[PDB]
Amino acid sequence: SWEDQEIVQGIVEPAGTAVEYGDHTNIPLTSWNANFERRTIVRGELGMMVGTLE
Amino acid sequence: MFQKQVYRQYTPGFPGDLIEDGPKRARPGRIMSLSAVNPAATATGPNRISRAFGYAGDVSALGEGQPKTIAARASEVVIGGANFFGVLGHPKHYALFGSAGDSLAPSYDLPDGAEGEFFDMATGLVVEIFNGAATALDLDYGDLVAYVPNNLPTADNALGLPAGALVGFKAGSMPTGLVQIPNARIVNAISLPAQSAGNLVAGVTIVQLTQ
Repeated sequence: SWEDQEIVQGIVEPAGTAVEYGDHTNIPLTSWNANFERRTIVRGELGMMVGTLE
Repeated sequence: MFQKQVYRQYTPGFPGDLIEDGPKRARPGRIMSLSAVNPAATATGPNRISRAFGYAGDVSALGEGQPKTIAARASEVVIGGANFFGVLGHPKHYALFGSAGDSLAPSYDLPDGAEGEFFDMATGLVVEIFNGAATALDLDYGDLVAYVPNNLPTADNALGLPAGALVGFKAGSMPTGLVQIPNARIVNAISLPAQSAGNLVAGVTIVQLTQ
């Protein structure tokens, strides 16, 4: 909206590898991570000055 | 084959099994081969159930090229590795293959390259323990556990103990060359008679608490 500062996009990375099965073995677990991506808004300006004789 | 006798009570358990239920930690692994062991690997063992195995690398990666798929966190363990991995157990997990033609012959040996359940810690585990000396020994509640390694020198292993055989010693009496399982305790109390290298009486199975 020309006054906002940043635009943000989310990314999620899952995680987890299988393990061989065992009745009394430890249960492996899956998980995930999340990062956010910011792009800054740049405002440029340009002007003019005009005179009567010009 | 069947009961040739009658005792006043049943045995508390069989080696490799769990008697007490509580906090436990176990991991899977592949049996590898003492032949594949790069170094001399003196101690020799038949992948018996009640033996303490050692880590010997990983087999997570699959394939033969540069792009390899890590399918699973797979541990590749050996019977007497110095890096203690866990005591093999839970015989009901596995399939009986027999012994030398007789497909129904009794066998407590896991074939090479098979998968086993190695208890890293357990409230109660039945383990075969051995004698670290040629004299009679008494194991009580406050007794420690040390397993034979793969590279136990011939001078130290005078009795010719198996590869991963758990011994069972008293504070400050660990048979030489033997490596200790940390925080391992002999829960039930037993007596091992005097033994020699030729006799090597199989020490009676014992309840043990690990970590």
